[PDB]
Amino acid sequence: MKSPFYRCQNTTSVEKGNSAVMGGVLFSTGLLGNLLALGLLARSGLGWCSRRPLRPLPSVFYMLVCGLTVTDLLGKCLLSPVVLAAYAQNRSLRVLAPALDNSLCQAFAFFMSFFGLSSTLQLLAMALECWLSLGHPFFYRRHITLRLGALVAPVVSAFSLAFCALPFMGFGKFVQYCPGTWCFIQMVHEEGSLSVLGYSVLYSSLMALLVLATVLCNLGAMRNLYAARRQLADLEDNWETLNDNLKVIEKADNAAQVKDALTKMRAAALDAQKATPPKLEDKSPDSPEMKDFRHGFDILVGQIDDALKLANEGKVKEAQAAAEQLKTTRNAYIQKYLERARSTLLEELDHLLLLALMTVLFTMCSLPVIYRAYYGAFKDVKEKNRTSEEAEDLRALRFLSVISIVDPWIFIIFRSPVFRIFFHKIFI
Repeated sequence: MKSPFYRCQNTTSVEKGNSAVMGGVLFSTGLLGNLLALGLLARSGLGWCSRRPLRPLPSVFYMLVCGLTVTDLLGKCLLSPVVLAAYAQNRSLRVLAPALDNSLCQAFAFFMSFFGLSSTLQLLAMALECWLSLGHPFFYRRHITLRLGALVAPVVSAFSLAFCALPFMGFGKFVQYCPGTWCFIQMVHEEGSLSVLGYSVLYSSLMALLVLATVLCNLGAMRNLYAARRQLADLEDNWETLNDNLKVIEKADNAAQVKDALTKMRAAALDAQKATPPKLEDKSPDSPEMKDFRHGFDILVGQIDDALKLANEGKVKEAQAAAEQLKTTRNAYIQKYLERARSTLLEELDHLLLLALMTVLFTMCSLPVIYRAYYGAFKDVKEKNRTSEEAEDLRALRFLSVISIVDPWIFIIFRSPVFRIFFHKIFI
């Protein structure tokens, strides 16, 4: 018969070798990580185990994160048993089930692709949500509701199911890679059959464009957060300038110094009155939140104008009293909104940091798969090598599978105070 590109495809026994226990160790580590993450969630988040007084407002970001964690745990409960049975029994999937001879690998690769595409789509959805939070709050409130956090996962699963059904029809049927554990979509075919290479190319391009859209959304969210931080820093600088002008007026001697301080304070107030909080952009400037702030800034401008008029006449004690009243009145109007904006910025920074630390790993683990796939329908494959390239393919599959272990074990880092305090500190 003909010698296929895959050297150990039809092998009935798992190919002789070493590192089987490493797979089980990695599986146990990933399972422990997922369990610890779910426990930390149930303890300090959306946990529905029982009644909790606080129960913070469930955010769409945390909803999607919990959905992704549950999907990863389900994928590792469905996949790892087969790999463990293969390693312990020393038998390949294509023969480990007499009744499901080839199905035990066909459905294995189907689940692999399904969970991969589902994780990719969920990451893209989280990135879109993070990008729409800061920059498009109106559309967020009008379309992104709390029910979306739970409706995304079913829709993503249905889409992945409808997409991965093609190989069962004839477009890109699956194959078994050397190790006997792994089975995945066929990447290298020397038989040009366009129907086979087409599904692989489509899957690779889909994953590539999804990762690209995720990176673009992450960059946009970073830019929006940087703009919000710049606005907050400008507000803080204006507040410090107002405080300095107050301190100078409360101790100034000459009338010209008081006049200059009042002029600088009025300029700072004018510059600050045209600011916009990060999230308070989807509502017109009529609601109490922005209305009270604008009224306080108008009172500030009026008091500064009165102090200027007083200084023009040569009074000092009246100007000092006006500055004291201004200082007493600005607090209740500015400090609360400043603290609220700071808390919102901290929450957005946490969300964006989590999104970025997840998408970095996702890309680092997905790029080799697409690279090898393209090395398979477009670059030559005329029996370049049967072992050196198979080792690289196995390493790519391992990096693709290790995404799970690592997502959970990353997420646990954000549930610690030291990590957030260093990041929180740096940004605040």
